[PDB]
Amino acid sequence: ELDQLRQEAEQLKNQIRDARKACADATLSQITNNIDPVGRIQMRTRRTLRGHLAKIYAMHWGTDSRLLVSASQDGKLIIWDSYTTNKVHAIPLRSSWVMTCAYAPSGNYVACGGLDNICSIYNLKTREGNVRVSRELAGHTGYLSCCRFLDDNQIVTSSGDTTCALWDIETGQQTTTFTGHTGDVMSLSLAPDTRLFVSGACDASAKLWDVREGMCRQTFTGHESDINAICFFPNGNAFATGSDDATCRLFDLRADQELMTYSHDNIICGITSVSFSKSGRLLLAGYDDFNCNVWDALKADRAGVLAGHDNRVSCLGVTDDGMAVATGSWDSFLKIWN
Amino acid sequence: DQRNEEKAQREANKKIEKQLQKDKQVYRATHRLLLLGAGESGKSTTGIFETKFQVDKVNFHMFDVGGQRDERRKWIQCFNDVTAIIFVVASSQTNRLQEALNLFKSIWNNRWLRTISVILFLNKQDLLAEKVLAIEDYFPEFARYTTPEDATPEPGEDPRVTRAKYFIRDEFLRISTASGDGRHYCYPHFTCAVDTENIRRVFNDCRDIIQRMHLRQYELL
Amino acid sequence: QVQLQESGGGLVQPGGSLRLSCAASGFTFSNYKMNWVRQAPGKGLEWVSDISQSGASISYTGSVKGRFTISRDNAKNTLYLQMNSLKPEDTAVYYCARCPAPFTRDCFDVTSTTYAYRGQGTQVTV
Amino acid sequence: AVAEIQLMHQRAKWIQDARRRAFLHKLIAE
Amino acid sequence: TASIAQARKLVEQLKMEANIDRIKVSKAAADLMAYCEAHAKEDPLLTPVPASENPFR
Amino acid sequence: MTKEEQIFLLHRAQAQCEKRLKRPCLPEWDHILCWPLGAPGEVVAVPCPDYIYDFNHKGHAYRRCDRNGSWELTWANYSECVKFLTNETREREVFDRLAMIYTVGYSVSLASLTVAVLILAYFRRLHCTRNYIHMHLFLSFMLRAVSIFVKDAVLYSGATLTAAAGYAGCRVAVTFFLYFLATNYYWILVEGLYLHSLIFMAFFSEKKYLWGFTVFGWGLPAVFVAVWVSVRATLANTGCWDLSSGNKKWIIQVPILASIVLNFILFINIVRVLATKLRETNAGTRQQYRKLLKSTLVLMPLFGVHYIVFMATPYTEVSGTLWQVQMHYEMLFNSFQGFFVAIIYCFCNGEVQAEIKKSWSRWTLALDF
Ligand SMILES: CC(C)CCC[C@@H](C)[C@H]1CC[C@H]2[C@@H]3CC=C4C[C@@H](O)CC[C@]4(C)[C@H]3CC[C@]12C
Ligand SMILES: CC(C)CCC[C@@H](C)[C@H]1CC[C@H]2[C@@H]3CC=C4C[C@@H](O)CC[C@]4(C)[C@H]3CC[C@]12C
Ligand SMILES: CC(C)CCC[C@@H](C)[C@H]1CC[C@H]2[C@@H]3CC=C4C[C@@H](O)CC[C@]4(C)[C@H]3CC[C@]12C
Repeated sequence: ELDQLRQEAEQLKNQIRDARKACADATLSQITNNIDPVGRIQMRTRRTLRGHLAKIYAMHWGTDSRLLVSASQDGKLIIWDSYTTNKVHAIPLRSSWVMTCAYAPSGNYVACGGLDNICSIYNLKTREGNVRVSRELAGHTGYLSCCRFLDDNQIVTSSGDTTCALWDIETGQQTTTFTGHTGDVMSLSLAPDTRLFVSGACDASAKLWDVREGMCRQTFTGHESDINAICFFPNGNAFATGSDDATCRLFDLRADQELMTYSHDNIICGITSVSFSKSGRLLLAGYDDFNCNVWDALKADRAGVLAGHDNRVSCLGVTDDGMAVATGSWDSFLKIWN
Repeated sequence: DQRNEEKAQREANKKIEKQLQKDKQVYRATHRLLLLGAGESGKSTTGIFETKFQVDKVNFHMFDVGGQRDERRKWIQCFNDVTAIIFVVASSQTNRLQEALNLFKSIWNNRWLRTISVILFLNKQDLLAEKVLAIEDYFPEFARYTTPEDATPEPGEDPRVTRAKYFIRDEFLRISTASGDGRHYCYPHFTCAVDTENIRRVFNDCRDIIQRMHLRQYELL
Repeated sequence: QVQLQESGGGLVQPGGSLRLSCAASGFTFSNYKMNWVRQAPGKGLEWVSDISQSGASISYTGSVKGRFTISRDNAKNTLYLQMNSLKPEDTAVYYCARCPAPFTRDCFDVTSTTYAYRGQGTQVTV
Repeated sequence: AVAEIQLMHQRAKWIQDARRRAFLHKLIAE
Repeated sequence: TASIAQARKLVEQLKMEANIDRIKVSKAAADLMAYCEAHAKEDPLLTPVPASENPFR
Repeated sequence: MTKEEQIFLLHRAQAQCEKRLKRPCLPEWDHILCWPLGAPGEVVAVPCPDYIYDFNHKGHAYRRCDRNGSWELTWANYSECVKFLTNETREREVFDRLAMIYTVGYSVSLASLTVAVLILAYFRRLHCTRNYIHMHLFLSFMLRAVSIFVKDAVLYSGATLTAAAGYAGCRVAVTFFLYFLATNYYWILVEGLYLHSLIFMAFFSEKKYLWGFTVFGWGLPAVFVAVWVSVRATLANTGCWDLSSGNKKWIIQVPILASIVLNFILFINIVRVLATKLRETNAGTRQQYRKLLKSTLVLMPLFGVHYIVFMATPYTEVSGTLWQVQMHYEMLFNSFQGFFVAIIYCFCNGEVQAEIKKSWSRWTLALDF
């Protein structure tokens, strides 16, 4: 029973590989020979936000490019005003450990998750004038690794029990479930139209999910180790992944394979966060060796380096209008590069 | 209007600063312990459990890892800021001791856990006494081993059981002395199935860890 | 795509000798520390032996220490295990396992809950 | 005692002898 | 029969993944160049912006 | 200073000789001696005066009054009186070496302790309570150095070269001299207490200890200095405050002496536990002995262990074996202590070196054209 299914699976995998090799007419690094270089991008630190006590783990820019939410391990969740460097809200969390935080597109809700397996959604309206738990979701059995707001009432979550979930905040129930991975699922990224999304797990595969249907469409296995970072290209038809193998890879949703690989011989450190720029020409990758490399996303060359941090870069965020880039690391500082 | 907002946000900033200057004071004072142990082992003596207590007007938070997944390589990197990792193993089916050896090896060699100290408890010392009449099979090096001249045995203990104790200890010590001695240390202890001195032990080692950390700052150790 | 293909095995008599191979395809074999894990019938996964990237540092489980010989071939990308002085108690399913991260010393590959970086396994019976 | 303070007092005691020295033999001065 | 059900689900998943539309790499990789070209000027990181417009200076 | 009292005594002596006034040579006062009834044609021998400590009292001054009641054509023999100025001038040569070596030491310890405070203040991630107390130490070394140079200038002007300006200048100079000197020994006591508190308490309040140590460091010496100034300005208040009076000199000596024995006890207490910490890593040799040796050598300049070798000695003779041995030894180590606590702790620190290397690497990367 198992032999006729395993051999069939091997045949189907070989068919997919041969289809990919059949469609491989050329590479991105051949048709981009006559492209002007991006020069030396020398970015400057404009601000330095200093409020957190423990290491900063995750951050997320708001849709207005004004406010940002930062989550530390000390149990505090701080909302920063990027212009005036004023702390707007400080929220004490019930648990100490936080792994994810998300800022709603409308700015009404802030969600946070960690090892506690409970996703706390905070309402920022507060006509009383104090933050309060709107509703807490407890339907996971591992640890909550990443969450993102589709809109005010829907939130996608990623857990460490090999499954992803979609919640309804008003009811507090799971709308559906996503069961395709065979390892811990690290992070996910939503398309601008909120129609499709990708999920990167610790089995070196990336799954393309249909939000409305509840099934996966594509599986991309181009990596050698666990995929930590994943970020959609601004048009929603490509995405770049950052694994522990120290190489970045750029995948496509229509070519159904990798387009380009980013590697340097003097870099043997793991990748913790990636993010495209507004236009998509620059790709910012925060590495384990205490700096952020600015990769040319169409030439595979280093535009520059952001060596401002004194400890492991944990999170990297780019504004929706591309005006600034904020990076958070384990030295408890937020560096905003111009 | 433009002035009122730029005064209100200054006052909001100052109030949040005052709150963080009382919470920074609390956070730096309290020490943190990670209670990592096997399921077989007696770890009793949502996802995560928490114990909050105090000894000699010093606060201790101890964190019990509950219903997690067996893949530790991701979530353990959140624990590189605790003051000590307490590691409890039950002496004895498979070779659970070999799994404990491999886990301790992985903890020790880990890059992000080089600045964290490990407190070590050897549990089920009574079961070892019960095993003297029924071990040697899974270890070919127990025969070529002598009992320490510098470790005193408590009264009423079969010397073979003390030999097994010190052998197991030295199996953990060879791992701990294999690399990275300078940065962090390993503190092995003994414990019964029912014992009460354990908390005093942990206290008298946590002080030692903090003292050695300050002496590392002044480049003395 | 990281894929591992165990080779060799079969029914052998106690006191015999047998060799295994592990075809490592789809990754940079030279930069990964690897090891052998086994599953005894009705028991959990137990560590057998390992080998570092360069091949200098080698260690074995006590019960099989000095009886097995692990060797990696970075030229052809294959892991080679020699087993002499076989015992009736050494029957198990063998897994060629890879450590998840490059250029490191620590590994976490004893997870029975569908650990992705190990081969399908081979049967050894005595 | 403190060496610099001790030195100050010894030096001060030594220095305070210009009246008797200048008054008794003005010939070297003149 | 749980493991063979899981194996069947994996086989059916591979069948779903195989039967998809695949666009040529040279074609799809030109759309990305068209996008990066079209949205070149609006980027504030590629082109440094004078301090009168950039609110961080 | 003393010279005015000397003149006053001479004036008083003149008055005393005049009252006695109210064929022999008549008595007269010649601004030095009051002469008795002289014998005509015979020498009159009057003993060398008994109110000068540094003159040989025993000798006699010969002066012959002639037969006409006049002084011999004025003759006087002062050979016997002046028997110790030669020994004085010879002892003067010895003092210049010592006067030069502390200038050299406090030049080197001035130069080498500006780079340290520049690095510590400039860098952001080297800011800590530990590196605040180290900065207060280094700035106390700097204030000591400049309080030596200021004192040296008034000593120079006094030696080689108006008067009342010199006096008040001297009083301000000596006050700031034995204030900045006092604060240095209390700040090494502060570092003694801080390192003794970290080990033996395991928790500490940064703000409470910071403000407590800052006040104990700077404020408390000013009370002692103030009391000394007021007492000296109450009883004597004449000349400079250089000459000793009596027991009053102990008013600032004794609270400083009892900050060096205590600080030494803290030293030996801390070392004992280091023997334990090494021993407890043996069970868990020559290497340990070498590490203890190294720890001792990098902990003896900080707490000033060498001070106890000659801290308690009663005041000896101006010239002698013990005095010169003591003063040379003390001036050498007191001078080079600054440079030693600079090199051992600031330059050789691992984190400082790491920061400098990273900053240098950034500078090199920035210079890429
Ligand atoms: C300029 C002349 C008159 C000499 C003045 C000497 C005294 C008054 C000066 C010199 C060095 C100064 C100190 C230098 C540094 C500090 C640390 C600061 O956080 C509090 C003030 C404090 C403690 C200063 C107080 C005043 C001070 C002690
Ligand atoms: C004794 C006479 C001659 C000189 C007196 C100088 C006095 C006025 C000066 C010199 C050094 C000064 C101190 C230097 C440092 C501090 C620490 C600060 O946080 C509070 C003020 C305080 C405590 C100052 C008080 C005033 C002070 C003591
Ligand atoms: C550890 C520190 C605080 C101890 C300080 C002790 C001080 C305050 C005490 C102890 C002995 C005291 C001295 C004892 C005798 C005399 C002689 C008298 O004619 C003037 C006062 C004077 C000189 C006293 C001044 C104050 C004094 C020096």
